[PDB]
Amino acid sequence: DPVPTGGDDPHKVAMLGLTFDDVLLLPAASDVVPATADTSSQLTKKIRLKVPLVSSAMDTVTESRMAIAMARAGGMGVLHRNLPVAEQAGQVEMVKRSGGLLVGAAVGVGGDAWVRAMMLVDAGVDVLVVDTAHAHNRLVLDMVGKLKSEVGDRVEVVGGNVATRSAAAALVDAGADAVKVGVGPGSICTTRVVAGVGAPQITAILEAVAACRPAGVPVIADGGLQYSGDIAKALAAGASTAMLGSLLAGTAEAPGELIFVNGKQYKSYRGMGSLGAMRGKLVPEGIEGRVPFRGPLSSVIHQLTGGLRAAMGYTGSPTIEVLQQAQFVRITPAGLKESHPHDVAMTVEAPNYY
Amino acid sequence: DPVPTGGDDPHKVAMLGLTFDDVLLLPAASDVVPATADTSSQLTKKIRLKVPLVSSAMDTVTESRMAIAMARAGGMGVLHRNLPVAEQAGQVEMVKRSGGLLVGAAVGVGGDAWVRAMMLVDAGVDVLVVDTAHAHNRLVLDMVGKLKSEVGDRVEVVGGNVATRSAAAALVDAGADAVKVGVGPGSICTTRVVAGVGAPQITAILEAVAACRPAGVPVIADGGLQYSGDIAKALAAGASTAMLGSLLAGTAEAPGELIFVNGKQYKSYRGMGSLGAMRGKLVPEGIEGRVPFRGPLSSVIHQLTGGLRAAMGYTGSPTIEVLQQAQFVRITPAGLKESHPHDVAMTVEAPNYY
Amino acid sequence: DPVPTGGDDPHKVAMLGLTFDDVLLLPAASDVVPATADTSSQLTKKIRLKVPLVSSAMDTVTESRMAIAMARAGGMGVLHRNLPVAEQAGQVEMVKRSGGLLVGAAVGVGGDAWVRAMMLVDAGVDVLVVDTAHAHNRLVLDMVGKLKSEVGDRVEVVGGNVATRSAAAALVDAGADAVKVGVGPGSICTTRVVAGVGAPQITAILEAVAACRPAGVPVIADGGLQYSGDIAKALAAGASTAMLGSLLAGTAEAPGELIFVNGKQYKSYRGMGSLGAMRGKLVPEGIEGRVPFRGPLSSVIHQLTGGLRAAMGYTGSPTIEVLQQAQFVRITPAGLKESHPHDVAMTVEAPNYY
Amino acid sequence: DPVPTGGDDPHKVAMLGLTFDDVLLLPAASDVVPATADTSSQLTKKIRLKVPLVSSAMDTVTESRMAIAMARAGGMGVLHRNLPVAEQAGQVEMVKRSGGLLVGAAVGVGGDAWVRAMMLVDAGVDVLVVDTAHAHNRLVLDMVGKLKSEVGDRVEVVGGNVATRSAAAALVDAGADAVKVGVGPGSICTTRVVAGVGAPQITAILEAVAACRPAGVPVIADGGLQYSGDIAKALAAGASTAMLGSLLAGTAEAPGELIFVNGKQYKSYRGMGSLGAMRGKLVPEGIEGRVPFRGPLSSVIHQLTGGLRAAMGYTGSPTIEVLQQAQFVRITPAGLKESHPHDVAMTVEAPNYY
Ligand SMILES: C[C@H](Nc1cccc(Cl)c1Cl)C(=O)Nc1ccc2oc(-c3ccncc3)nc2c1
Ligand SMILES: C[C@H](Nc1cccc(Cl)c1Cl)C(=O)Nc1ccc2oc(-c3ccncc3)nc2c1
Ligand SMILES: C[C@H](Nc1cccc(Cl)c1Cl)C(=O)Nc1ccc2oc(-c3ccncc3)nc2c1
Ligand SMILES: C[C@H](Nc1cccc(Cl)c1Cl)C(=O)Nc1ccc2oc(-c3ccncc3)nc2c1
Ligand SMILES: O=c1[nH]cnc2c1ncn2[C@@H]1O[C@H](COP(=O)(O)O)[C@@H](O)[C@H]1O
Ligand SMILES: O=c1[nH]cnc2c1ncn2[C@@H]1O[C@H](COP(=O)(O)O)[C@@H](O)[C@H]1O
Ligand SMILES: O=c1[nH]cnc2c1ncn2[C@@H]1O[C@H](COP(=O)(O)O)[C@@H](O)[C@H]1O
Ligand SMILES: O=c1[nH]cnc2c1ncn2[C@@H]1O[C@H](COP(=O)(O)O)[C@@H](O)[C@H]1O
Ligand SMILES: [K+]
Ligand SMILES: [K+]
Ligand SMILES: [K+]
Ligand SMILES: [K+]
Repeated sequence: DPVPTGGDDPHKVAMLGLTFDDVLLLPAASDVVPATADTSSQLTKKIRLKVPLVSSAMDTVTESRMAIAMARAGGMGVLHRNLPVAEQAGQVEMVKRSGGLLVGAAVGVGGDAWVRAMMLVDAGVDVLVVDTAHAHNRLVLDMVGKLKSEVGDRVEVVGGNVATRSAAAALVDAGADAVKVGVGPGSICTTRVVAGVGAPQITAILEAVAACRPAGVPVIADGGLQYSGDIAKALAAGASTAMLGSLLAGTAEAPGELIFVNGKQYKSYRGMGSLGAMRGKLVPEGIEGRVPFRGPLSSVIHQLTGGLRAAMGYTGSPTIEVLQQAQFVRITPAGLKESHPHDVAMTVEAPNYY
Repeated sequence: DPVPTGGDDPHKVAMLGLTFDDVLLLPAASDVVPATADTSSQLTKKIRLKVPLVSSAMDTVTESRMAIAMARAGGMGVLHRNLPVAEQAGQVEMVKRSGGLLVGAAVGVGGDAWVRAMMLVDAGVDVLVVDTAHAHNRLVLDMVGKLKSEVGDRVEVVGGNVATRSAAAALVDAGADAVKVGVGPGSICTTRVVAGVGAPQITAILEAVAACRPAGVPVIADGGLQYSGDIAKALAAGASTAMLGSLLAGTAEAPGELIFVNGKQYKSYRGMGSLGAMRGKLVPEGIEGRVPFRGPLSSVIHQLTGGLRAAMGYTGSPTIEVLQQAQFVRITPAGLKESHPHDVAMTVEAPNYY
Repeated sequence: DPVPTGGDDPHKVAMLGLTFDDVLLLPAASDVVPATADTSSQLTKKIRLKVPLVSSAMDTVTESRMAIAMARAGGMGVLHRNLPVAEQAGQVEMVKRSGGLLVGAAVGVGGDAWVRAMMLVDAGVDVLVVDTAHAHNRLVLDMVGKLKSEVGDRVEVVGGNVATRSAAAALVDAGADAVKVGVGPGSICTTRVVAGVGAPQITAILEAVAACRPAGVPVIADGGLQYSGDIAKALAAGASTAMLGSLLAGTAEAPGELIFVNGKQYKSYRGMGSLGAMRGKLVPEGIEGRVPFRGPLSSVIHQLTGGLRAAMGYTGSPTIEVLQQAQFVRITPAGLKESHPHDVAMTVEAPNYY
Repeated sequence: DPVPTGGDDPHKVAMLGLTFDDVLLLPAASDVVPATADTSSQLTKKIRLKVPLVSSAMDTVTESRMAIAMARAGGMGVLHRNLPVAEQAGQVEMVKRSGGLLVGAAVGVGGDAWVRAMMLVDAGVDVLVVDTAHAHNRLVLDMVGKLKSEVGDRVEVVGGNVATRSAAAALVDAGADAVKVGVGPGSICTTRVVAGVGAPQITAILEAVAACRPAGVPVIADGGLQYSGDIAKALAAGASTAMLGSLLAGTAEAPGELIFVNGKQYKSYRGMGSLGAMRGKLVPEGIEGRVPFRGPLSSVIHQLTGGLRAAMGYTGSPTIEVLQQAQFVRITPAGLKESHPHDVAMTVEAPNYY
């Protein structure tokens, strides 16, 4: 027979990709009440966070105020690189002056990125994130390897982003201290549409973990998360931390401009590959928009960790390491409709559901 | 090969979960006209109802008036536990003073729940429902077992909620007289979203029944039901009764406040894990809302049992026990669209379809 | 392993049901241009129609004017039975007085239905349709068998409706001259929702045909059709004719009341199991509504047969009998979106697409 | 067992058809930055384009201005045939007078189409496109074969449209220099709805390529494309070029009338099988509408090629021939929702996403 989906090559369509809305965690036998769950997890090989959450390296999400707030809440911020090197380094210093808090900073690849990285290290950064649209190439692997060789002793080096097992494996071989996963799932991202390229985020995590976990390298699940439950799903798929843009962009600490329209409150949120971000040869792979204002970061993080704690209680996971062993059930569109509230008019805002 | 959905573990995504909108009952050879169908079914091992329906233990669904009405209609109510012990016990007495009608009452786990249970038994309750978000743990199993040991002679003890075969089996082993199934399907429930945890309700029923039916323990299908046909589906999947919140919350007998907006009529309906219910450490797993007013309970129950009777006629099921042996066909989104009315503007309200 | 969808019984969920929007006909080698296609097909064992279309036996679709128009267009009407026996018989006579045109009439089961049938035969009806919600029972089979024994010589006897192979086989064994398929697909039908019972219409046809075709008994595909392409699909699945309600209810010849609202034109269309039809013990299994006015029947039939002719050209089918051998490809929701016009604002009405 | 979808014939439903929104390209190891990608590709056996894009032969898409613009941008236009032969030939001459640019022209089948073809060849056309709704028949195959025999030396001859392996193979055997694929995917097309016939476009490409690629015959993927990413998908499925209607109809160079409604700007765009096009025996297989105005063609083509270049960078494809070897992952509806921007209000127009 021909392949059921066309042509004669069984490997042309190589797998079925799932994302967060395709799966649910199965409850299991539990001696863990949400209050007693330990939410700590490895950000990188050497760095463990109290709360397994980091803020996106975006000019509408993370600058010093967000980095400070995230660290105090037990996570970490990654300072964006859409600003001069001296300014990014200064923001690292600001976070460092606020109580020796952990902080990360994004860099690109090449000579200017090298100088940026060295200035960030001098400023006391804890984590360098080599942050690129496509990490599966010699330029990114060389950057990760060279950084580890030169400053690896004082700084952890993260590489990303990937969406496959082989790209995750290449980053592991280059010496990455963590691997960041996500090609296209971002709320403001058009990569999958403009280039046609990506992998659904749950499958991308499962695949990257298949390479990283046996090598003891933590995986950061970056993009596509919209609810506390999605964080539990990402970790159960094998990630060690989750990176958030949209969920944090509406908070007081995000550096986006505060917007008032139709008697409502918003903040700007835009892709770093949007036309506006690139200006402030490649065609854009993001859009510019706004998200509703969500109040203080601390309260958002509390709701997110609370949802994670519930998941740990339901699945009998005393630690994140046990949560990573939980099982999924795949669901249909009807299952998804059933999972959200349905057939009711919401009359009151919930702090963890809008 | 890697698993088609990612990673190398075939059991990571353990099954495909179906819910009501994913399946239809197949018609079969029949000598049963709807009028002659026997809708009676076991609520628990010792208690058989004339109509296999019970009202949810929620502060917007079941208080004494609902409990009285449900019992008179041939089902039963489960009195909610969001009120002082003396008041819940008093409501049991009110139902009991109205003609020796059957009544159930929810309790939690722990010392206060124990005192509540003893007061309810003293008041003459027929069924205690140990009613928890997650029953697969020693606390709930111990509560069920201790209740059966102490008052098991005069009261039936139900345990819930579960969504897996193993959790249903644990409750059976603890001595449960029925097992209640449903993690996340409720109309006002956000568990699946906030915690990421659950199982689509048809599969959850099939799995629980695989453990309960061979032990002679009835399964209560709790949550997610929106039409009379869904009740037939739940029973065919193997449940013995169905528990309803949304479908009954809009009735005259529900204790929710009656609301007038936009020239229309509603009643409040809220999750017992909503912020408003919890107040009146855990983050909410429900929302607060309203549902349209549906009139007297009796008329709603008549329409629901009528739909069930039709299903029994179509499937050749003279009893609920035979309905539990019916077969399903799985359907696609197109099948679902075809099942509901389509391509027509409804001009008149139907008593059993809105 | 447990069954992937739950429980331990592989046959509990017995198959995957497809309907019209799930499939497309594959083009094939062709020496048939649409103009040369022969659209004739068996309505029953003895009766062949020029156009393989019949109008539904509904009080908002078929009375004498529709029956006359359908016959003149090369199809047939089935006169509804929601009126006194003498009136239904009179309408048969009216059609018969209009040029010896073919006509059918619906009857139920039991004594009154028997008298109705005899009066219809006396009036010259060509086809009796034993027309019931569920045909898989002794009452319907006996009616079909008795009618064939008593008047089978002068009248063709159709039985319906079924949605399974075994029910189709029972009707064949009872002596049915055609078998009508459709449990729940109707536009105004709530059977699948109220009772939870049915089978998606393409699979229902495939299954019924598996029983009827080897016995030389034509299958009438009844309900769910919305476009000319759906007719081609039904016939390719193995049906010999298609029965239409919605598509014909908006025509001038339908007996529904003509409605003017919002500067637009509609006609009433209602299920025969709607509360309004039943009045003019069972709960309703239909709704009451309206459909847009579509003009003269002849023009609608021309567009429908034109679409069928195109399908025959694409599939290389010179006759309906060859069309019944065509192949399908199954499609996804994306495939369905692609099939309809997309990403364009329609500015002009098309005669065969709204 | 019966076939899981109904009946006893395993080949009745022959395969599962995918289209663009069902798949994503997997990133791969890459030494190709978008800037260095070579986007050139074969239009036909003898003609290679700098940009693998051609404009649809439609009266609202391609006349001389569009043909000139496409050629200058490195693609080609196919002049439509809904106008007198002398006028179509004149437009060929106009394009030819503008710098020896490449140009194609559509013809039908039969005597008038033959005269049209000869006049187009005399006028200097580079490519004749035998352009029919259904190419799998002797009339079209004879036309292709006769054209190749008579003028094959000076002109390339394309045949279409097909949606199957066997029809593609027949065109290859007839001597086609390229095969054009697409039955029903067009934005303005109702073929799949009116006739019920077609195949989802990715599967159609895979199937046609299975016949054409081993014979060295390029495949033109015609219809259904809405984003730059879709072009990358079509080429990865094995096509050598993509034909665009909707994406180009809104450009300044399209010959559609410019429309002003609601303070917005549109241009007319209609199917060539719409009632309006056919007039200016068959029932229509297209609709008439409008699309938003998109500005100069050059800027649209730049955005489209930019997206393609990104895909080549992500997949490590230095040439289109390597892109044709890329792998897909199949996605679910959740995956598709995740791929587009989600959970954000777009506040600024993006040049490559609306
Ligand atoms: C314009 C786009 N921006 C972008 C995309 C995803 C996420 C974020 Cl945060 C951003 Cl700012 C991009 O970098 N696109 C892009 C698209 C494809 C690329 O391929 C290679 C590359 C680099 C080195 N060797 C081989 C390939 N680099 C590429 C860059
Ligand atoms: C806040 C939430 N409320 C809720 C959830 C579902 C339905 C209803 Cl009616 C309600 Cl009121 C809840 O109880 N969440 C929750 C979430 C996870 C839990 O895990 C354990 C637990 C208890 C004892 N041992 C182990 C785990 N208890 C848990 C409780
Ligand atoms: C009320 C409903 N009406 C209806 C349903 C489908 C299509 C149409 Cl046109 C109509 Cl008017 C109906 O007849 N429901 C119904 C529902 C289930 C039934 O089971 C049996 C039956 C009859 C004889 N033996 C066994 C079962 N008869 C049944 C009748
Ligand atoms: C009316 C329709 N128009 C149309 C359809 C698809 C795309 C475009 Cl651009 C157009 Cl203008 C059409 O040509 N329909 C149609 C539909 C089925 C046909 O079958 C044969 C045919 C021709 C020669 N031998 C056998 C079959 N020719 C057929 C033509
Ligand atoms: O413009 C872009 N194109 C593609 N991805 C982006 C772009 N900007 C940010 N991202 C990614 O999207 C993530 C945020 O996704 P979110 O949490 O779903 O909003 C970031 O952490 C980046 O990985
Ligand atoms: O806040 C909550 N979170 C989760 N489930 C709830 C909550 N409150 C009530 N439930 C469940 O939802 C069921 C009612 O679902 P419904 O019939 O779909 O509205 C109840 O019987 C409980 O099992
Ligand atoms: O009230 C009803 N309930 C269920 N089916 C109905 C009812 N009334 C008519 N039908 C069926 O629906 C068909 C018409 O479907 P339509 O062509 O999709 O509108 C009829 O030919 C009957 O088989
Ligand atoms: O009326 C029609 N019916 C069917 N297909 C059409 C019709 N007119 C144009 N087409 C096809 O649709 C393609 C354009 O599709 P689009 O790029 O999705 O708008 C053309 O290149 C033709 O192959
Ligand atoms: K829910
Ligand atoms: K229906
Ligand atoms: K289309
Ligand atoms: K996205």
